[PDB]
Amino acid sequence: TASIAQARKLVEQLKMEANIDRIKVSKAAADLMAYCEAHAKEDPLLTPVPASENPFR
Amino acid sequence: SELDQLRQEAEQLKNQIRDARKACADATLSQITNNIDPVGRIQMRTRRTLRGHLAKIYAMHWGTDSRLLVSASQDGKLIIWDSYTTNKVHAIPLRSSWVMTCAYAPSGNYVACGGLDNICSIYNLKTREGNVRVSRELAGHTGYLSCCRFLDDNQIVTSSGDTTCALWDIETGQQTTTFTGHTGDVMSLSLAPDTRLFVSGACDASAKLWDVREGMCRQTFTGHESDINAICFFPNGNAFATGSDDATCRLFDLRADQELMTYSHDNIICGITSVSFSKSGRLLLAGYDDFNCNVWDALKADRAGVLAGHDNRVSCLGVTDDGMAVATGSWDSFLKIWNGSS
Repeated sequence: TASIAQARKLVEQLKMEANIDRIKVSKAAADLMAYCEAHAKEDPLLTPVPASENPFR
Repeated sequence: SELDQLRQEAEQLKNQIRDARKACADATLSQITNNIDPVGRIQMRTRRTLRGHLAKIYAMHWGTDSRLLVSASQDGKLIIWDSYTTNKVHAIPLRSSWVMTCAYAPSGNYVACGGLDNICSIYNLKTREGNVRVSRELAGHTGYLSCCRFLDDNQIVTSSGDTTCALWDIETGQQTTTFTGHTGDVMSLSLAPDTRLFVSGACDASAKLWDVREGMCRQTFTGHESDINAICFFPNGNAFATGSDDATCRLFDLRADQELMTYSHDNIICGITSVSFSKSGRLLLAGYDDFNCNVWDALKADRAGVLAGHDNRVSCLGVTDDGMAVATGSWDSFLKIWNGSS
């Protein structure tokens, strides 16, 4: 029976996944907001560049 | 009595990680970014229409130069488009017309294709003979190919329908590492910008974050109620978004190990076929089965603009490397390039 081996490997996978350092959601959301704000000016979809600079004009 | 206690321990560990995620979730993305200025209505115009395919388009990938794109159709052809002038650089006739994925190498020398033929063929664009010929046909996947991405000119990671993702060595043709753990068919994968990690969404409503060198899954994300059709990494590589069949897009986070925002609307009932992020990661473009292509706000979950003019179900979506334009391909064998204007 291979069910025991599958259960053991699943248990080991969960054992590995549990021991992971998780930061608070506040810091992660702050990092995402900082990245979005820093590259806002360089985004030609957030802030449409003038039509003279669009390669697809 | 042996496997029963093992499964009880597995359930206890799952509850433990669930409550750890709950405890680490002090707030949510909704209240944190509620004071940010909304992007407003986003108007995108079909600047170019890359007509030429004679069958439904299933995948496309932008080049690194943000000018060339490969599109694969069930016509049996992979056409490399000069999106600036809508010119067909190449027209590679595939061995099998059942192609469900395609990729463009970061160096631009190689392209890949795969599908129901179980083989991830790799084509060499730059050859002394002047034509495009298949270099290495990667075989070893039991299930249909779903998504292939290029690590380098010699390493490519593929996701198949046999519940397994594989890292391939093009020079030798053998799977360097094999990724296992998915219960349902793996439908898409997205390489991290730092190239050292990649996530893969499967039909078991779970996205697993793997490691290219370690070779086994590092984190597993759940929350979807149906199959996951698409996945993309937030530009910083610390988050990703999933497109599923239950008409919702979810923004998971690698570091927080839990979902941050869901992109759902009562009007939309059809699933998502492809997702892609903007250059700054603020706009998440998702392709639905209602022939439309929404442009969600990553930090606001607000419908901001619709790429409505596609006449059929959009199956692939791709934002340029510099974020200049968005190309969406559909089952009407049309590729349309969209970008905003002031």
